[PDB]
Amino acid sequence: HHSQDPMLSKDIIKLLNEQVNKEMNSSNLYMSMSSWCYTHSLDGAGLFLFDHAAEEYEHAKKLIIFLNENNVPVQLTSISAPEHKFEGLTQIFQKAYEHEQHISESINNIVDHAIKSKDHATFNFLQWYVAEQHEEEVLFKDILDKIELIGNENHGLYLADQYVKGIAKSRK
Amino acid sequence: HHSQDPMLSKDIIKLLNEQVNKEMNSSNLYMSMSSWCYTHSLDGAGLFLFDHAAEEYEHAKKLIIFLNENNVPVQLTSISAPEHKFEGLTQIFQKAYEHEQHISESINNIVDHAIKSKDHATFNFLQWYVAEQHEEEVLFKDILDKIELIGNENHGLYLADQYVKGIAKSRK
Amino acid sequence: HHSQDPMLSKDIIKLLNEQVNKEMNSSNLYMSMSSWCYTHSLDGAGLFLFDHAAEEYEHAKKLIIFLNENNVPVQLTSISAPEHKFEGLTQIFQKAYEHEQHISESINNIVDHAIKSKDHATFNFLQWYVAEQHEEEVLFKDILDKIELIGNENHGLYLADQYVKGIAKSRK
Amino acid sequence: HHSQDPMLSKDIIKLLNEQVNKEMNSSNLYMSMSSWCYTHSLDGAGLFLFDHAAEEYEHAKKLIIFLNENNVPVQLTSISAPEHKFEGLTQIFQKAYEHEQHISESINNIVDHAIKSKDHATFNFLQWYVAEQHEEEVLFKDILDKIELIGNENHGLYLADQYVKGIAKSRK
Amino acid sequence: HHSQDPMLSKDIIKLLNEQVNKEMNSSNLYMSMSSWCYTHSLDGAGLFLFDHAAEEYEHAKKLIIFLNENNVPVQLTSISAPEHKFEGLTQIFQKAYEHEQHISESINNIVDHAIKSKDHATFNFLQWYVAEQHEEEVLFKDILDKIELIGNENHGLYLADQYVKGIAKSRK
Amino acid sequence: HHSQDPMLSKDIIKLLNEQVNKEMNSSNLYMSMSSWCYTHSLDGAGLFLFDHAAEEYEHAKKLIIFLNENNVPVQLTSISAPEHKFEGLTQIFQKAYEHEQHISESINNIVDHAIKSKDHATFNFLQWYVAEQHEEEVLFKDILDKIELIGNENHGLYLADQYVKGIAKSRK
Ligand SMILES: [Fe+3]
Ligand SMILES: [Fe+3]
Ligand SMILES: [Fe+3]
Ligand SMILES: [Fe+3]
Ligand SMILES: [Fe+3]
Ligand SMILES: [Fe+3]
Ligand SMILES: [Fe+3]
Ligand SMILES: [Fe+3]
Ligand SMILES: [Fe+3]
Ligand SMILES: [Fe+3]
Ligand SMILES: [Fe+3]
Ligand SMILES: [Fe+3]
Ligand SMILES: [Fe+3]
Repeated sequence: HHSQDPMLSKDIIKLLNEQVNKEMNSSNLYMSMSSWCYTHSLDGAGLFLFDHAAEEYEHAKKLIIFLNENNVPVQLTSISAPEHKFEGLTQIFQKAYEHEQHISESINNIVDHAIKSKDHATFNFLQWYVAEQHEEEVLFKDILDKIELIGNENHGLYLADQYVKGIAKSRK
Repeated sequence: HHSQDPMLSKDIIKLLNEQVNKEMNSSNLYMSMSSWCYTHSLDGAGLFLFDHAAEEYEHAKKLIIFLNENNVPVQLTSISAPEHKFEGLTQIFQKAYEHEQHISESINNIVDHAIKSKDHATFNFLQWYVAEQHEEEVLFKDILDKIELIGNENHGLYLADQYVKGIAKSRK
Repeated sequence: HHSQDPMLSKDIIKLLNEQVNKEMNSSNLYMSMSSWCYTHSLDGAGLFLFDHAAEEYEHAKKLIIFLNENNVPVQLTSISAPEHKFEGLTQIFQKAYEHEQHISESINNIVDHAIKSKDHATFNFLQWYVAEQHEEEVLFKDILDKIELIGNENHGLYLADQYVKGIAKSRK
Repeated sequence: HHSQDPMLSKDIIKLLNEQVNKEMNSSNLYMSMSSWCYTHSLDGAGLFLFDHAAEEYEHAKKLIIFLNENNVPVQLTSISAPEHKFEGLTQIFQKAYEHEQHISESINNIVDHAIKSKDHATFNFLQWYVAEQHEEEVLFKDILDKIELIGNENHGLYLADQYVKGIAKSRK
Repeated sequence: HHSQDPMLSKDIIKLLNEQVNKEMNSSNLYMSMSSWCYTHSLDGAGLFLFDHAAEEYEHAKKLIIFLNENNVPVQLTSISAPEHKFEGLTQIFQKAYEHEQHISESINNIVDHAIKSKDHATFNFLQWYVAEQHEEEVLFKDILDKIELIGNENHGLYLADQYVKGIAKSRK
Repeated sequence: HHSQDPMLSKDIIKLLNEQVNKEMNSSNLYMSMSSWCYTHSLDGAGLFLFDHAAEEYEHAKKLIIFLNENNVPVQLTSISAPEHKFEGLTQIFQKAYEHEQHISESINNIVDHAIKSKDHATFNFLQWYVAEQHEEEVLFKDILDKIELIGNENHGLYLADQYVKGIAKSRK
């Protein structure tokens, strides 16, 4: 039997498939960072990062749903192993914020390509993703700001972890 | 600062970490199978397999939570690129059933090792997973039985896909 | 058309089928004991034993459901007629308690084999059955204890039957 | 102590005890037919026949209750293994319908003997059973009619089994 | 009058009686640790440890109930006086965590013995206890981790005690 | 850091600590008596005495709370191994009543010392304990009266145990 051709252009198909991969890779990076925190007495940051990991996977799933509805094959390649060696809480959040900046850039790139190719169905679909990613990037900026304001001396790590724990619980 | 040692034995840690990566590999395989179905007009099977993929990731997350609570570092590997090419609906479900049989075996192995090492916290924890996996294995057996009962003559594929669609919708 | 192979091992299949037949035999035995009580003015014990007989059939049905879901043929065998002649209330409950001890042993044997063969789906499934049988064995121990505490002399049978009637009604 | 004599005549006692045993044997037959269906990918018919088996045991219990209340000893006979080998769905339901006709005839015989002996307590008691058996006989006639209308070629078995599944679920 | 024999094996009887003693001894150890905290301005830890003491006694009672139901004599020996001299909060929680590890080991031992003797009624009964003890062991690991993360300098003790106070209140 | 001195006098501290250990000794004695009853078919008395044992521990806990709030270190001793062997139901309740009389005397002694030393916080605190102990002493007097009124001829033990069972159930 004949099935209809993919409804998206080759370039958009490529970018969206790559984005699914990026989000799956992100989820595993955040699981790794979360585990580091849990095994170093930082269960507040552990919980926050675990829940964020799960959210990145939810983004991957929403992208997959869009590809499916457009008859676009989801061609999954490998998901690269995440970074696992970390120096401390500050470094983890520095790396996390940098990572979120990279993800924001990748989304801007897809949206820009959608505009150039006049693919406004894709442009329109991506708006929840733009908005949610901005909130996530701002959140990591804010947490990093707070970690650096507190520092790691004189119960600093404890205070920072409890701060992050509060955020984790409030977002549930 | 000093954090407490992992609360599980080396062998149990190895098996559980391997299981996390098994579930992640499985999840992406099911996403690939799901996409094949969606792009070949089989949206019932597409939906069923997508929802199953999501559930396998939920299993991975529950295993991660247990590792975290036991102060065990999670070792996230590179996730395999899944098979992209399939012959048809029957082949997909034959492959899936065989795969679920192998997952069941892997869980039986961990539970067995837990008994041998007298790790009854782990034995007790795994019981939800034993029960859920059994239900999943039976489900795939039932779907395969039905696909083979219907066959792919005349409107056979349509009938089978609609059957699977009904199951997918009933489970959510 | 092709149907999938039984999902359980040959030894486990044999033990489970034997158990179904054991429960059916138990139902008949208890119906016979119940009738003896009813025809000898012991309607309290009659009711208790009738309801217990029905519960043993419920166990048989639950085991059958498990065999069915695993694509295991149910093998219902020839069973002897139950004993119909009894000496009195004490003898009936002595025989019943001994019978429940035998049933408990038979279940312990299946669970043990499940562990040995690493069949943890069956191990997990049987846990309701282990728990319910334990409750039943304790119950028969308690009733036999009370029958022996009361005795057979002046109004003893009446007091014992009313005690058992109370239990029967409270379990409804 | 003295217990009152059976309240029913010897002939009625014989017929009622025979009927209890008939219902027990019927339950076993239907469990066997159900198992055949489940192991041959016909879970709709499997469920229907399992539920019907359970209903036949319920009939046996109601007859037993009546015997108990009349101080009539219940005489349970030996069980012979039910037939376990069958040719297919149509043959199973052909055999089942013939079986239900036999059961209907047996009940008609008891009611006739109740009239002849002026045992109107028993006549009155049996009315629920006459009514329920009639409904069951009509049901099996209807299912057999549908199986024969559908046929066994070109998805026929699937369609028939799904039809029977619908009935099974609607009666729950 | 004759009472039925104990329903458990001699080895299981011994282990369970010893376990009742262990839990009673634990309750008194935790009362002693609690008192130390209360008399050293650490009422958060005082409350937490008092409530935990009460919970260990609840475990002893549940074990006693199981022994009673199985007609097993509860043969209580002395409860050893608890340790009472402590260096500080960290040492108390170090000792407490070590103690919980010992208790977990003792439970694993009983469950292992139940498997070896095929006493699956006891195995099944102990599952709530395995699960609850694991949660308790994890809890003490977590609190010790937090105490060591905070330390005892620069309001450290106050911060740690307030942290533990929060946990105590949340578990009520 | 400096913690405040105990808020009670040396003599009151001694008496209260002795009372805590008296209640713990009592609790285990009642557990022993309860077990004797359960293993000799007297589950009514078994239940009553178990629940009473649990209540005596509750009294110990309330005394501990008062010591804690007054910054008084609790001195937990080794708890005596209770008597295991008893002659019968009557002897158990004679021993229990005599024991409750001695507990009442011990409480009267503490209250008297509180008056003599002008410790009215302690006098006031003990009032719930005076009241509850009086109710308990009266209860044991009443049960002993009833056991002696019934006697242990024919079904006497059964009647007495059922009487006590009614009291046990009514109090919870
Ligand atoms: Fe993000
Ligand atoms: Fe994102
Ligand atoms: Fe699975
Ligand atoms: Fe799985
Ligand atoms: Fe058709
Ligand atoms: Fe039983
Ligand atoms: Fe049973
Ligand atoms: Fe019928
Ligand atoms: Fe019938
Ligand atoms: Fe514990
Ligand atoms: Fe414990
Ligand atoms: Fe008292
Ligand atoms: Fe008292």
